[PDB]
Amino acid sequence: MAEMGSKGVTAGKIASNVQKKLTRAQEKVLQKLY
Repeated sequence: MAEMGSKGVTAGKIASNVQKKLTRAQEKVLQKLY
């Protein structure tokens, strides 16, 4: 554990955000195959 001030609350938002882009990639590749 630690302080996790504006570091975890901020950088944590980017992680979740980029995650969406990865999930979108998965659904998009299906367009190439299927």
